[PDB]
Amino acid sequence: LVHGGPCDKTSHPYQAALYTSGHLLCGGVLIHPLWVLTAAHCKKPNLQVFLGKHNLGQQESSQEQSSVVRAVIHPDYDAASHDQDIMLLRLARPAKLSELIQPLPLERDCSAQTTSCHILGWGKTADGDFPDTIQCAYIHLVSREECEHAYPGQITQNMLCAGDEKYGKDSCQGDSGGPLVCGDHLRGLVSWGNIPCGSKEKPGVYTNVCRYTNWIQKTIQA
Repeated sequence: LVHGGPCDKTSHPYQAALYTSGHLLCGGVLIHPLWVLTAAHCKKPNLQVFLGKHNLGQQESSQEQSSVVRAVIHPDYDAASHDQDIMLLRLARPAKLSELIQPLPLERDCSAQTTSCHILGWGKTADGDFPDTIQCAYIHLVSREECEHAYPGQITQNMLCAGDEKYGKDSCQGDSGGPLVCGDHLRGLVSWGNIPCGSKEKPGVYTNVCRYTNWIQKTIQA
């Protein structure tokens, strides 16, 4: 994510890192001890999940590594339009919760009143490089009409937009599937946005998590 800074060490216990072949691919959100939520476009064979991480290259006492044994892509995911960009990853074993590994509650109300939010991840920063330390930025939700105005014909009810008109704080490559946290609830997942990254003119686009409460619950309790 661009134009943010390193997160506080204790403030992101729900953040997951998704790796393949030993390297960061995407973010994700621990939403249940057995399940990480992420973007469908992050699906690859052999996904590995790291929980409790802050600095990627440090072996951290708080971290836990888990292979993904099942990846459940939303049945209505449309890769071409990015619509319904959501996926559930089942961990091989329940995560051992701690101060630094905790699930984040889902926002169930699509009409929720909190419009200022945090984004988090290890995606590309403003220097064009990938950070070792997880980054954070505060951004604000954009109305659907404003976002539709920015990406005509591309925004659906399954998408939420957010950005920062002052500095352009925005998610970027490698942040996909990570959290948009508003009012201490998971409101969105990083999905897509402008190229280059930066939200001064066009907002970032996030999967609208509130639309998926039923499907998430049904998948977890199957």
